[PDB]
Amino acid sequence: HMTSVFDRDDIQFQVVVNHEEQYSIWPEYKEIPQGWRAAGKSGLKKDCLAYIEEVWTDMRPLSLRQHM
Amino acid sequence: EKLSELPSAWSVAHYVELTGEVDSPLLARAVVAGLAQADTLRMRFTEVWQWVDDALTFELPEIIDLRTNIDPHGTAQALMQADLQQDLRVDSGKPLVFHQLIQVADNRWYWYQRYHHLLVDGFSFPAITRQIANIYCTWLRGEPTPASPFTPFADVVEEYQQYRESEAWQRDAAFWAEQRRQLPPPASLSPAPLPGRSASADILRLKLEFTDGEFRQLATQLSGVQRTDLALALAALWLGRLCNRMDYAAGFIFMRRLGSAALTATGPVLNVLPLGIHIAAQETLPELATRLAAQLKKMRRHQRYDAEQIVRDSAAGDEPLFGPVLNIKVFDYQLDIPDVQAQTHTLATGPVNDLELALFPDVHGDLSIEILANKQRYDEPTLIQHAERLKMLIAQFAADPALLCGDVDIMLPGEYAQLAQLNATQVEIPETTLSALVAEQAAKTPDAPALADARYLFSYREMREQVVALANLLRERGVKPGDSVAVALPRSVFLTLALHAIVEAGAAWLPLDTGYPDDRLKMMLEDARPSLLITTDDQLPRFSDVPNLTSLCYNAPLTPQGSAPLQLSQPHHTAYIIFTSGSTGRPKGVMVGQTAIVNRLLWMQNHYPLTGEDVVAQKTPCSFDVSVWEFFWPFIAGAKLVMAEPEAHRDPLAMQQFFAEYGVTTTHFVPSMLAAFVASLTPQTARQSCATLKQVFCSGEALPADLCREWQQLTGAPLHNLYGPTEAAVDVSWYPAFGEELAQVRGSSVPIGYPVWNTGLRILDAMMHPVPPGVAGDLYLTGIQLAQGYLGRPDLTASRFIADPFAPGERMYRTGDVARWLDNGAVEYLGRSDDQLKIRGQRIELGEIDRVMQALPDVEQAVTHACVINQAAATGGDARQLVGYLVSQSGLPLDTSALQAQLRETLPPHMVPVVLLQLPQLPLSANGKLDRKALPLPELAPKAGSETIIAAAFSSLLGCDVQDADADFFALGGHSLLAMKLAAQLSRQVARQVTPGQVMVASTVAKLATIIDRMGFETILPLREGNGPTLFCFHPASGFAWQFSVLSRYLDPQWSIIGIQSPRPNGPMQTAANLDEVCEAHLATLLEQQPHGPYYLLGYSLGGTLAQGIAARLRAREQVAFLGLLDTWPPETLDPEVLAEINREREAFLAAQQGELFTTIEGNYADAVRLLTTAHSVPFDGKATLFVAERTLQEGMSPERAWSPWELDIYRQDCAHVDIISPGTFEKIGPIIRATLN
Ligand SMILES: *P(=O)(O)OCC(C)(C)[C@@H](O)C(=O)NCCC(=O)NCCS[C@@H](CS(=O)(=O)NC[C@H]1O[C@@H](n2cnc3c(N)ncnc32)[C@H](O)[C@@H]1O)[C@@H](N)CO
Repeated sequence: HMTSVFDRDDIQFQVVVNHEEQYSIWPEYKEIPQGWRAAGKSGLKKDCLAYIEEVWTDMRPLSLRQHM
Repeated sequence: EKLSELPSAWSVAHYVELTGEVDSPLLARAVVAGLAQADTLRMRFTEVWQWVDDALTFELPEIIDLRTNIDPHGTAQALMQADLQQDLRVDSGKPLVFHQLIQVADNRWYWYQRYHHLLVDGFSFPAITRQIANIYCTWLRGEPTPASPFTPFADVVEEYQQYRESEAWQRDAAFWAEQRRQLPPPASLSPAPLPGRSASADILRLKLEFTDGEFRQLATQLSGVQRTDLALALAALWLGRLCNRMDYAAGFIFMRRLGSAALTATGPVLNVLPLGIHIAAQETLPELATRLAAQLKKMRRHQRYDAEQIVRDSAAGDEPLFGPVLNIKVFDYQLDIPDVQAQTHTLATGPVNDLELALFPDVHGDLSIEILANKQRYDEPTLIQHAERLKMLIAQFAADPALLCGDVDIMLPGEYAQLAQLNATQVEIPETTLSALVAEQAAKTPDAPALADARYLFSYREMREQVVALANLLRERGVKPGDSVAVALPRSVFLTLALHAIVEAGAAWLPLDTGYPDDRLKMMLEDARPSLLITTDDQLPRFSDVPNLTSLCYNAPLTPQGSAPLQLSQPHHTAYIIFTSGSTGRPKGVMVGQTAIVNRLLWMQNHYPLTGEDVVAQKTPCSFDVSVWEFFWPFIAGAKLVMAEPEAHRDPLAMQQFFAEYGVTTTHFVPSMLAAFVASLTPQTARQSCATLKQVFCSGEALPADLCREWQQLTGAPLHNLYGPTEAAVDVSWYPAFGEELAQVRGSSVPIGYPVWNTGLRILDAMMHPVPPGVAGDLYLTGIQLAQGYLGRPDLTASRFIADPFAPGERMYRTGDVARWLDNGAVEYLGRSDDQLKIRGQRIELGEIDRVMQALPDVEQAVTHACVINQAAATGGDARQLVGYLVSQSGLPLDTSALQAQLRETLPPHMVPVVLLQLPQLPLSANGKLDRKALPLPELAPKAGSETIIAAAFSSLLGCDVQDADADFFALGGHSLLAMKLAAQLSRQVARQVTPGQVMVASTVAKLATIIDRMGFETILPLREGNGPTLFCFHPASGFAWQFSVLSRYLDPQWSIIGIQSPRPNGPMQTAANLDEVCEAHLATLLEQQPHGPYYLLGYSLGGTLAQGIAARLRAREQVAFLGLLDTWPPETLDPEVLAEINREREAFLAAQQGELFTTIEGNYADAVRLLTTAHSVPFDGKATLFVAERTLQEGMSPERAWSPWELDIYRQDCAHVDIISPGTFEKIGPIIRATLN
């Protein structure tokens, strides 16, 4: 009966990006993990997810894009 | 007469150490007088009646002089313990008080005191002690006896009765009712369940003073925060963080009496009341301390309300309201007697349920704590450890008072080292693919057996030829490296070949389950957009509707053209795509790369090595990722893989016959299917089938330890527990499920164990912080084995694949599994944090089913609930079934049958609720949180001659007497596992063979009786449809060429086997009274198979006559390169013994088949002898091949001279005329035939 934070919509997340340009959500009250940077989006969970939906277009990792 | 049950016998004991000149007799008389003053100390219980007897008397305390003892102190301790170890009789007619004066030195005394727990508590006994001391000193000054300050027993029950009838009683009762209404469940620092009322009076006491000075700095930084509330906030956060729970019910010590009424009282005062605690991860420490201080401030106005009353109104248990209890109070033990120092030592405070934590901040600003723990639930070093956690807990806030309650770290420096050791799985693997490994192993052992089924058997070279060929065909159909190929194929060699070929062309394979509805499949294909679909000719009409989808029918081998690898596969390519149920929208596909599954298979080959003697089974459907290590792992070790029959993975008996047939050494099981399999096992069947098993693996469910011990005793085959989601390339963690590690498992489930190669396990809390051992937390997966992501869905990917705080730049997969790590570092599966369920190994999201059902017409809301419909249907395994509860928007009946049949067109078969129930209103309870315990269970007619036994079997397995036919077996509580045992039962109760799949496709009495009560019976029997040359097999006296089924395995895979036979309804054997009308009738079918080209023929008995008789008939026309004869004799040799031989052929033919309208067999034997008595033979100018049974008749003119006027070569095996066609002889004849046909 944990009910994880990522499953809760009552909390507000923020969009983070690594070096491979892979997007993810992260709790706003927590420090952004090392090797990750904010993409300029925060707020409600479904909102951040809907943002990621349109921003993340090429699912390939960055290092495999030039080889493609 | 106010009590029912008799109170317990535990007591409160202590002793006061008096260093100074003490007059012992006067002190004893002062004890008597002080005890006499308080009228509540004299109290007894008659049984039950709890009442005060004013006629009781007190005796002078015993004065022991231990100064002459070798160890006065230890002997005094032994005395006080000797009185304390004895239980106290409650029903005695004597006072329950005991005092004793012990002298250990000329100036030192131990003043032992003991009371029954209903007389005094930890707060009120120093009042009695202080009054005795007051009498003592007063008499030492020459003044008379002071009066009694203690409130008499009448005034306290008058006051209490006032409070009971007061207007504050109802107000407090309502307050605590609302409090226990919003009261969260209790927590505990001990993983063991919360017992409730405890019997052990022997507890563990631990006093610890923090000299770090951290609390003084934290308190001097927070000036406005009262030190008690600050230390209490620290304790609350400490408890919540150590238990990984933000909301938990602790206990707090209040007082039922206040002011002087508490200081002049003798009876119990302290009142432990329930305290709900909510930790906020965003709050600072002052906010928690403030909110908690206001909470206690509100609780203190109602603290006069007794706690046993809160239990009373609520009550049956068993779990208590709160585990731990926090004490901030300080008890004043000091007393002033001239020229003598008094120190009160504690001996017995009574039993503790779980844990008592008392906090004492001093006037200097530092912090001391007193821990009272249950000796059965705790031990001292662990308490020291938790205290250290609290120490660094305080230090962190002292250094940074702006620290959030969520960012605080409670893990010790050594545990991080443990986690660093356990997750250090770095193993350097080569950059490679599946095709490169398979090609390498094939280059190692080309002539070794690799792939096989009931018809085909490939060596590694032949298999690689077929893989390369099919890959080139796929490439000719436009399948480029990086594409996807959907697969809808029954279980045969061509499924394996298909997957290997798909990988060979640089593509990924998309397994399709044809049992799913067309809508879901079309959705999947619209998402994946595959380049090609590999299926059979009969399943193509299903996919003729799918737009923009090229198809391909692959059921036969192709002409081999090289075995060289194409080298088109790259490590960054997707290997396989497997769709799983989504909790939000349409199902999501899991893209698993090549390097991931390479690491998985290479690890599985290192940790569980396989050799060429090993035989791996193909039991797992292609729609499950487990099958991935069945399709490839045997081919990277040189082992052999064998296909099972379709839907034989649901039949335990078929698994027994399969294992026994191929000598399987390696297989897989789902714990539910393992239980259903050992349920079919008897020790002799286990030693007749499971004797070849050297390695068995279980994954997908929590693995019961009892099932593992039962499997160990019944078989002895090593069992292994594996764990992983689909998004982690099959399995991530491993653990031995047999022998020593199994015998040490204390829990009910075998741990999921330790991580594989280049993979890491991370059990975090709600704050993304790692949890200490024994504490449940959310499970997260790291490493090279993670999936590439969800296909074409960035949102679900970014939601489920998150950032990794302990590995910079790397990602981390949120399983939703709740787990914890043990003292041996092994991870133990505990449960789920979401609505996802694993029903008999099947991954099912309840949210999808809910959304689909509430998308139905005229449905306000619908709820899916998995439950055991019939409790008598639980023999082991997962007996849960899906039940849907619907409510109509209009209030009108919903017609649940049509709604279920409508659900079958969207959801997979196993995700469709077996029962849909309509409710007037969805059963809520308190806050509208949907009470699932209020959800009712579904309630538990021809019945003709044969189906009466079916109803009897239903009534046997379900325990419910079934009078009505047309009754669904599943809606009555049945499920897959029980349907297996049903199939066995009916199979022994009916001459026909009953399979559980027939129960699946038709679940009723009438339907099961309807079905219960292949290639064809036509002239052409397609034994094996190949491509190249064709070997024609002629029918024996039975008229059926079925017995050649076991020949197709030994022949070269390019060959075709078409058996000719006699379908008695207008068949050649009966329409001919001349035994050449049939030898020339078969030319009408043989010449319309292959008109030209050489001919390859084989016959047995009568079929051999028909072999030579056609051989010369074709030699008078093309050529016959091979004509085999199986113990065939010329008709010139109505004889008496040949009828016995024919009778043996018939007997062994029909007795080898347990199943009517097949009496045509008995006809084709009649028509045989009627035709056999008319002699017919032709010298046959060509040559042929002959196999002779050595144990047959005499006459040394045996075929070498008997067939001489008809060139030939003879092979001699030891068998009868009947056994020459048996599989045991074909184990030699087969290879000979193939070597002859080369
Ligand atoms: P009836 O029509 O109900 O017939 C019943 C039978 C048994 C015939 C039928 O259901 C059947 O054939 N079932 C086979 C089902 C099967 O093989 N499923 C695949 C196994 S799980 C798979 C990944 S998964 O995402 O599908 N499941 C992952 C999920 O499972 C839990 N889990 C895995 N391993 C666990 C262990 N060792 N302990 C506890 N829980 C475990 C996790 O919660 C995880 O999230 C494989 N990757 C598993 O190896």
